[PDB]
Amino acid sequence: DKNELVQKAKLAEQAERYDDMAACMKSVTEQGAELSNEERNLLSVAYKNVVGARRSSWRVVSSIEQKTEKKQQMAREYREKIETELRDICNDVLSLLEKFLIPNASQAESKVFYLKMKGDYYRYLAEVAAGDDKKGIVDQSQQAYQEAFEPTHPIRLGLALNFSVFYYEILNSPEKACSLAKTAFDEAIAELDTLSEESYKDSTLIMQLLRDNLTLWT
Amino acid sequence: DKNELVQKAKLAEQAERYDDMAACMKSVTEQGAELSNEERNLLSVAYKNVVGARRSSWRVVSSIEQKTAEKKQQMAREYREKIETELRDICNDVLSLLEKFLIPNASQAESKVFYLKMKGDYYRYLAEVAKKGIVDQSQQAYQEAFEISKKEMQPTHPIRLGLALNFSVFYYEILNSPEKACSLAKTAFDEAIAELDTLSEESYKDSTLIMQLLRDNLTLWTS
Amino acid sequence: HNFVRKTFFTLAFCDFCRKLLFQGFRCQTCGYKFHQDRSSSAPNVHQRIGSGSFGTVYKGKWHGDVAVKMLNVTAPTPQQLQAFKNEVGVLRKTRHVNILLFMGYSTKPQLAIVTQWCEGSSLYHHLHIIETKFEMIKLIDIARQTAQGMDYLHAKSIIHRDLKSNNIFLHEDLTVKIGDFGLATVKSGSILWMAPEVIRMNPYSFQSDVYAFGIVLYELMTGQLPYSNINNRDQIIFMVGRGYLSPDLSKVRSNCPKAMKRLMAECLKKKRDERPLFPQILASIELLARSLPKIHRSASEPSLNRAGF
Ligand SMILES: [Zn+2]
Ligand SMILES: [Zn+2]
Repeated sequence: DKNELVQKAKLAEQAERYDDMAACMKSVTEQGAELSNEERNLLSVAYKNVVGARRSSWRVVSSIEQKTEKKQQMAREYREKIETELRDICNDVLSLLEKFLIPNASQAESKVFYLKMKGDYYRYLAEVAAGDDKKGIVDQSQQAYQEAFEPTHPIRLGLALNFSVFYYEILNSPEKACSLAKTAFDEAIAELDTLSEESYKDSTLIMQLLRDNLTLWT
Repeated sequence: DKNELVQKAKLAEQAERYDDMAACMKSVTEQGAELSNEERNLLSVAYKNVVGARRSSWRVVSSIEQKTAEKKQQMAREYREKIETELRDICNDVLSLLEKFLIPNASQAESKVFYLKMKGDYYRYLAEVAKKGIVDQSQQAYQEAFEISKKEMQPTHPIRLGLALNFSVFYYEILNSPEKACSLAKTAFDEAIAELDTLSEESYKDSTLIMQLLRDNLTLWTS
Repeated sequence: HNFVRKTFFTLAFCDFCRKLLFQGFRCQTCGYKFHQDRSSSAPNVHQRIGSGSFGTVYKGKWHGDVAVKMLNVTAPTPQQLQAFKNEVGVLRKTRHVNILLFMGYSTKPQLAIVTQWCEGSSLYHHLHIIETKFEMIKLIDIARQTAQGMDYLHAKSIIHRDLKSNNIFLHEDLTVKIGDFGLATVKSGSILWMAPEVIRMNPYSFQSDVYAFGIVLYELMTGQLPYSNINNRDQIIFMVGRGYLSPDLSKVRSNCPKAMKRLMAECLKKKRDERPLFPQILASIELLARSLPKIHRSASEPSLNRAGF
């Protein structure tokens, strides 16, 4: 089936039916076999933007909560509605990559990539959480990111970008975030040279997003 | 009660969460009352996007399904049939609301124009994918909407313009008879232009907006 | 303009400021979206020919189909020779799918370039010798592969100095690649691609290559050089600079996407600072490339300004 399930996923992206792409695509990982370097990107793109639809909507309804009056109750229960769907899909990808993918990539640097995902998905729960869960979740998130270390490679910069923004948005510690982001940015721009075969098409963007995120935090 | 159901809809819209918005508005129709023009509007935009994400998706699938082995081909078609099946269901749903709760109570003059138009549009999408005498069923729904609207609304009214626009593209896209599309579009453009001497201050936008879309369509058929 | 709220599930940019946009708006008739704070994440990723531009061009030959062109007026002084050796010391290193391979330098004085030519015409030929009729999606594709080449040149800070439609070459619709890159040492032919700012007299700006690329999109969309009936270059050249004249956006074919007309229009911005950079252009072209399959052959009734301000 494996050629097929990846086939449906490849279509489902073009159809922009990302929800159905995730439902299919994780059927590949539940084979228990290792993902190809292609399958990994298809899995990550499905779940990210499937959650993306929930994150942006959660931001909007929460914004119009804050701007709000008996309708507040309807808004609050709806925020909890979108929060549970977010929380529930996020637990899924966590359970998947904990249950299967991380223990089955040994010394493929997908071993980094799957830890970075574990960080990101706890990070998304740390946006949803309140004071109680937040620390219990955030501890688990930082263990993932802080372990996610092996140099211009998109992933290493991608971790550094994503991980530095974790420190800024959730720990609210700009010293760490600036420290990381500037450090990682220099180790990119002083070096480059890989770019064409690296597919600079990716790594320059993350390198730029470091520069302008720093420009936001500075 | 609809102050509640309708708040969820207004909330779901800006939450960009249309699949949920269309279900709550359906229960707004379950009250069987004449919808106020705002909750009437929400209902139309809810189901417009809920098909739109799927109909436009169906176009990409049927575009990739052009290309030529069997495994890829039958999956491409099988996937197309699924998205087509989804489109067929939500289409027949809205028509049931129209048939059973809106049209039978569209007492106000414009109200029945809006619902009959929508009965046109939704049959249009269904015949677009579908044996499909539904083309004629949309033709009837538009012709009813046009027959009434020709008398009971101002040639600059946005629904009359918007009806004319949808109906003209029906003649084009579904019947491939562009002279008929030219006829409708040219009339409706010229008639509203002849009425530009008065506009309601919001219709001012929507009318001129729709008119500009109508003038665009004229070009692609006229060139 | 009319607007809807939209989550962008793909790499996309905010037209007001060219920064990444995850969440916000789309102009439902135009794609343009207002810049309406949060830190960014990592996105998802998945024989003679003539005097030439500024070097006399020859269909030279050596192992590997390498054509040749020669210096024009700039003398082979050691300072300029060293600068050429340094520029070659970039171009002879860089290889990229949309760039023609710089193979080496002619060792003799009066420097000359050895570089591959791939069969299939110059883009000048398909435009102005024929106007070869082909599917519009391939027009987007040509714009994509040229843009994705220029994106690497800019990703390497190679500025083209004098980009023209003639120096773009098609592998018989297999691909397009860029010639005439770099080699600014020899600069100072014919000129409609000079940016107005440069013809007001660092004219080889990083963003000047943008404007020249803009002129190429006009030719693709219109089948002709700009200024179809005001053809006296020396008459128009100064006044296209002085603020009178810019290419007629109405001459584009009626079936082009509105957004491509829009892309050209922003590309042709006279004031340099916010002529869009090529990563954003690439994203815009990447949106068009799949938008054209999506968009209907005729328009319809939109949701009426439903979620604007
Ligand atoms: Zn607009
Ligand atoms: Zn922006």
